Amino acid sequence: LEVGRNSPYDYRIKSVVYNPVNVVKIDAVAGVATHIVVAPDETYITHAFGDSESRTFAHKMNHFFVKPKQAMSDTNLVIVTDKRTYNIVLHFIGEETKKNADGTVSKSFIET
Amino acid sequence: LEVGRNSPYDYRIKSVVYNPVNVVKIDAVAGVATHIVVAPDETYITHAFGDSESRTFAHKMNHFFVKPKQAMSDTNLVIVTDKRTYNIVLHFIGEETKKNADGTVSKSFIET
Amino acid sequence: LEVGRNSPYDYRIKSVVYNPVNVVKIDAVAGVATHIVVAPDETYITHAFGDSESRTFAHKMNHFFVKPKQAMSDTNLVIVTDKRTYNIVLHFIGEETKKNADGTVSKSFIET
Amino acid sequence: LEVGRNSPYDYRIKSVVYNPVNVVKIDAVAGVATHIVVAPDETYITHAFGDSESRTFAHKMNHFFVKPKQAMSDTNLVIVTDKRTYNIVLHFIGEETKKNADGTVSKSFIET
Amino acid sequence: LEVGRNSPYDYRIKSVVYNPVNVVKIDAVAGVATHIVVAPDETYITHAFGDSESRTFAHKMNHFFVKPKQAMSDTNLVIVTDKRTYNIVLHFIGEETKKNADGTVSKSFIET
Amino acid sequence: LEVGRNSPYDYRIKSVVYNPVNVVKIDAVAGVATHIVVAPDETYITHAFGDSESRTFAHKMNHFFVKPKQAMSDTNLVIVTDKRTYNIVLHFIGEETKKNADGTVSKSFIET
Amino acid sequence: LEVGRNSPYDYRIKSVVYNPVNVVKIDAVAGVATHIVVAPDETYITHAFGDSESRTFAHKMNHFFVKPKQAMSDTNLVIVTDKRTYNIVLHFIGEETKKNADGTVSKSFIET
Amino acid sequence: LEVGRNSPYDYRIKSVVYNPVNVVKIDAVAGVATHIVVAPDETYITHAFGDSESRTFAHKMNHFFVKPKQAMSDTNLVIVTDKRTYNIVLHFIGEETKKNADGTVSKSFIET
Amino acid sequence: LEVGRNSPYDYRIKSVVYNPVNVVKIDAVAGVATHIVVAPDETYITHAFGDSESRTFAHKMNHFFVKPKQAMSDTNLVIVTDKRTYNIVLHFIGEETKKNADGTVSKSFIET
Amino acid sequence: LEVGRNSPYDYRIKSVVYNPVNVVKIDAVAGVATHIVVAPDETYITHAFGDSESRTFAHKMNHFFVKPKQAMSDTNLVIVTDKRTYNIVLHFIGEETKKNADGTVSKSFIET
Amino acid sequence: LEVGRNSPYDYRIKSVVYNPVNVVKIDAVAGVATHIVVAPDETYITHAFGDSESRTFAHKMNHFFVKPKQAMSDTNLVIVTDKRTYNIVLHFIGEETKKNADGTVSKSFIET
Amino acid sequence: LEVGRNSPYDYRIKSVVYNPVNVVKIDAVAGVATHIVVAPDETYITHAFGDSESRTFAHKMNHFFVKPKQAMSDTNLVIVTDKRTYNIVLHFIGEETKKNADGTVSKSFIET
Amino acid sequence: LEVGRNSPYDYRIKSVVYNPVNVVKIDAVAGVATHIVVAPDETYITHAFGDSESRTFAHKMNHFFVKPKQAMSDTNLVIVTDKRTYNIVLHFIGEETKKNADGTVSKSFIET
Amino acid sequence: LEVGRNSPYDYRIKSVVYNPVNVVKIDAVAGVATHIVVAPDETYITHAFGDSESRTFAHKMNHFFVKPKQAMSDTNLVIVTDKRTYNIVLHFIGEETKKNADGTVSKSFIET
Repeated sequence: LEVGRNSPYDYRIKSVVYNPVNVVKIDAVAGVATHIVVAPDETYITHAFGDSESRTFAHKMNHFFVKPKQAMSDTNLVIVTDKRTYNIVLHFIGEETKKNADGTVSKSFIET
Repeated sequence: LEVGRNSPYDYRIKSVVYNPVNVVKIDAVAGVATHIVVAPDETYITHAFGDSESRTFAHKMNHFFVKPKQAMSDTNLVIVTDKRTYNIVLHFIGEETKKNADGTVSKSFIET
Repeated sequence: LEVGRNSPYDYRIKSVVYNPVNVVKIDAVAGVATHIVVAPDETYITHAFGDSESRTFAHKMNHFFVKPKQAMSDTNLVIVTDKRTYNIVLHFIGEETKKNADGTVSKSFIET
Repeated sequence: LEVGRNSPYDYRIKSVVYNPVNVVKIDAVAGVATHIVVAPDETYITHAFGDSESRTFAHKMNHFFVKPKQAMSDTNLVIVTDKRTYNIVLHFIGEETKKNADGTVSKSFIET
Repeated sequence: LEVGRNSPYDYRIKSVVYNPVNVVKIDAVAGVATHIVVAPDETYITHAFGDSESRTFAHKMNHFFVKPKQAMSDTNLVIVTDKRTYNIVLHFIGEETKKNADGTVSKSFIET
Repeated sequence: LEVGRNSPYDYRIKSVVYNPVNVVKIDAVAGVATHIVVAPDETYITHAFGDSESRTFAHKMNHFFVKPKQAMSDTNLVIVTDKRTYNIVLHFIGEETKKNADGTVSKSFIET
Repeated sequence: LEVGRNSPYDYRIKSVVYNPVNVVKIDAVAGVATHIVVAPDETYITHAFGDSESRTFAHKMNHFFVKPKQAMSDTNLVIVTDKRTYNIVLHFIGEETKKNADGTVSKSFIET
Repeated sequence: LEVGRNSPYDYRIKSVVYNPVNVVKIDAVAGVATHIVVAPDETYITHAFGDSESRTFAHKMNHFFVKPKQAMSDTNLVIVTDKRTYNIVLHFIGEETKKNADGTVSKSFIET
Repeated sequence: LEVGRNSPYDYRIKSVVYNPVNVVKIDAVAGVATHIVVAPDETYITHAFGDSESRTFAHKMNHFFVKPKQAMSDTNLVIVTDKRTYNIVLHFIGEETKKNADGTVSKSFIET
Repeated sequence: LEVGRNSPYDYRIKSVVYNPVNVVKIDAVAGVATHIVVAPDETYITHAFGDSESRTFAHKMNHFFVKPKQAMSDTNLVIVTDKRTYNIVLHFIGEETKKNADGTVSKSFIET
Repeated sequence: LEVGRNSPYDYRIKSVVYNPVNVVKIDAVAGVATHIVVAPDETYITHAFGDSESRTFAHKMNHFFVKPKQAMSDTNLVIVTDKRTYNIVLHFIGEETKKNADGTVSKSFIET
Repeated sequence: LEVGRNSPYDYRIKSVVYNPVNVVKIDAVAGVATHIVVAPDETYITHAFGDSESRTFAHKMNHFFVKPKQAMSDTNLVIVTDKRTYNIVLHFIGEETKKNADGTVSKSFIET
Repeated sequence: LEVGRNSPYDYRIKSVVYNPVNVVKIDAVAGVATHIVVAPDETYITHAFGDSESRTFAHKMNHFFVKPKQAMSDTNLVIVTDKRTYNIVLHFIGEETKKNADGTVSKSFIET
Repeated sequence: LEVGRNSPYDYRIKSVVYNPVNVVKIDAVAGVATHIVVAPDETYITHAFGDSESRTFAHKMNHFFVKPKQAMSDTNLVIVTDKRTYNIVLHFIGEETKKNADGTVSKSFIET
């Protein structure tokens, strides 16, 4: 939506539709105060993800993973957010009867 | 009715009758704060559907599905709302003794 | 009575007697905020019928049915209200000991 | 009494005695807010009868019946009130120990 | 007493003694708001009798009966009050131990 | 005493002694608001007697009886009060142990 | 004492001693509001006697008895008070242990 | 003491000693509001004696007895008080253990 | 002490010592409001003695005894107080364990 | 101490030491409001002794004993206080465990 | 300490050290309001000792003993305080576990 | 982040990304009021670590270890913070289901 | 510390270190309001010791012991405080687990 | 830190690092209001140590030990604080699971 999403959505909206640049599909298991993830390069300001406070640590490339695992369920929360370029593919299917996490996303993210 | 329906109906009204352009038949299992769906191209503003927060994700065409499934019942909530052109056919028959969902709709939707 | 009946009757009155044009016999199982049905062509404003929120959906002719079924009983609530011309024949006999629904009506309705 | 009786009697009074024109014998099982029945031709304003809200529906002649049946008892509540001319014959004998309904009336009614 | 007796007596008084014209012997089982019966020809105003609200209905002559029967007991409440001339003979003997109804009356009544 | 005795005595007094004209011996079983009986010819105002509201009804002569019977006991309450001349003889002996009713009276009464 | 004794004594006093004229010996069973008996000829005002409201009724002479009997005991309460001349002899001996009634009196009484 | 003793003593005092004229020995069983007995000839004012309200009644001489008997005990309460001359001899011995009544008196009493 | 002792002592004091004239030894069983006994000749004012209200009655001489006996015990309370001259000898020994009454007195008493 | 000791000591003090004249040894069982005993010749003012109100009565000499006996114990309370000269010897030994009464005194006492 | 010690110590202090004149060793079982003992010759003011109110009585010499015995224990409380010269030797050993009374004193005491 | 981090993070943020100089990875089991560790050379101000108050004590080099061990679990909390140069490698894996401590850090730290 | 220590320490302090003159080691079992012991020669003001109020009594030399024994334990509380010169050696070891009394002191004390 | 540490730390801080002069390592089992130990030479002001109030007493050298033993555990609390020079070596290992006392210190301390 805006630069910094800064939003609990509350849930999905009038996603300001775009070309894939500014807006990214931040969604996947989320909630844990993520203003926006991706953009801007200025302070989102920052997010926790996975409704946890774990996140991956090794560096993939320049841009490099993070991956809170939420529950025991499949919780491949990635946010390769370095602030270089940026590729991540989320999916989600936890407690099968959930608040539909099923659909999965991918994020592109140029800052440039 | 108006541009943005913006309404809980409360229930069906003096649907401002038309040619099929502006007003669409948004109805089907609904409730989950859908102002209007379809029109306008300006902010409806947006809807949840299916009284859920699931919705389809793949892209059909340009205009492309979304489909919250409400209950376990037959809940083919489609809103192919892209904002290109637009075709969707809803029907509804859940808990057979319901608040008559039986009758089913179709939506046309040119923005043009 | 008036243009828009706009009334819970409360019950039948000094029905402003007429030729069959303006006033129609709206009666049959009713209650669910029907201001007036039929006339005017301007906003009645609108009615629910059948003390439900079901109503028929196919289009008969131009003017075309609607038919909330109230209970399980015989509840042929028709209001073919299109706003073309208009023919409907109601009858009523539900829970035999009711608040006499027995007598049945017919509605004419020219707007012209 | 007056033009529009407009009265719960409370019960029978100094019935303004007449020739049978203006005043009619409205009595029989009554109560259900009947101002006056018969006269005037202007708004009585209107009555329910039979302490019910049933009334006959077919048209006898121009002037034509109405007949709420009160209880299961003999309740031939007629009010052939069209506002043409007007003939009706009431009688009453319900729960034999009642508030004497026994005596029965007849109504004439010219408006002319 | 006065023109319109207009009185619950409270009970018998200084009955303004007369020739039988104005004052009549209204007494017999009474109570049910009878102002005066008989005279005047102007509004008594009116009476119920018999402590009931029954009264006879056929027309005897011009002046013609009315006869609430009070209880099951002998309750020949007559008031032939037409406002022509006027003859009635009351008697009373109900629950033998009563508030002495035993003595019985007769009413004359010229208005002329 | 006075013209109209108008008194509950309270009980017997300084009966203004007389010749038998004005004052009469009203006494016998009494109480039931008898102002005075007999005199004056103007409004006593009136009495009930016998502590009842029965009284005799036939006409003896011009002046003519009345006779409330109080209890079952010997209760020959007479008041032949017409307002012609006037003769009555009371006696009293009810519940033998009473408030001495034993002594009995006679009333003369000229108005003239 | 005074003209009208007018007194509950309270009990016997400084009986204003006399010749037997004015003051009389009113005493005997008394109490029942006797102001004075005997004198004056003007309003005592009056007495009940015998603590009852019985009193003798026949006429002895001009001056003539009265005799409330108080209890069952010997209660020869006489007051021959006519207001002519006057002779009476009281005595008293009731419930033998009483408030000494034993002593008995006689009354003279000239008014002259 | 004074003219009218007028006193409950409270009990015996500084009896104003005398020659036997004015002051008399009133004592004996007393209490029942005796101001003074004997003197003066003017209003004592009066006494009851014997703590009763009995007193003797026959006339002895001019001056003549009175004799309330108090209890069952020896209670020769005399007060021959006429207001002529005057002789009485009291004694007292009731409930032997009493408030010493034993000592007995005599009264002289000239008024002269 | 003073003329009229007028005192409850409270108990024995600085008895104003004397020659035996004014002050006397009043003591012996006492208490019952004796101001002073003996002197003065003016009002002591007076005493009861013996804590009773008995006292002797015969006359001894001019001056003459009085003798309340207090209890059953030896209670020779004498006060020969006439107001002539005066001789009395008290002693006391009642309930042997008492408030020492043992010691006994004698009273002289000239007024002269 | 002072002239009139006038003191509850409270207990023994700075007895103003002397020659044996003014101050005397009043002590022995005491308490019962003895201001001072002995001196002065003016009002001590007076004492009770022995915590009693007994005291000796015979006269020894001019100056002469008094002797309240306190308890049953040895209680030779003497105070030969006449106000002549004066000799007394007290001792004390009552309830052997007492508030030491053991020590005994003697009193001299010239007033002169 | 001061002239009159006048003190509950509270307990031993900065005893103003001396030559043995002014200050004396008052101590031994004490407490019972002893201001100072010994000095001054002016009012200490006075002491009780021994926490009692016994004290010796015979006269030793001019200066002469006093000796309250406190308890049953060894309680040779001497204070030979005459106010001549003065010798006394106290010791103390009562309830062996006491508030150390063990140490014993001697008092000198010149006033001179 | 800032010079002195001075922060409870609250948890990881928009870590002001850097070259490894200023910001260090302070993280590992922490909480116990660590403002910042490492930088600045000015007052962080200081930290506790390990959520304890233990820390290593020997000196490694100039810059030299500290190592609170938190729980029993693997708690190699090092902070070689001397303020020379600085090398430390943390890791963490305590209660395996923890608040992910798993990922481990390393700190560089030039002050220069 | 100061001249007069005047202190509950509260416990040992910055003992103003000295040569052994002014400050002395007062310590040993203490508490019982000892301002200072030893110095000054002016009012300490004074001490109790031993948390008792016993103290030795004989005189050693000029300067001479005092020795409250506190408990049953070894409680050689000496304070040879005369105010001449002064030697005392305390030690302490009472209830072996105490508030360490173990260490023992010695006091020097010149006033000079 | 400062001259007088004067601090409960609260716990270890930004120990103002030094050469070993001013700041000393006061630590070891402590708590018992130690402002600073060692420096300054001016009033720390003073400390208790060992969370006790024991401390060593003999003099080692000029500068000389003190050693509260805290618990039963190894509690070699030394503070050789004389204020000469100064050497002490603390260690600590009490209740093995403690608030890490394990690490041990040494103190240097020149005042010079």
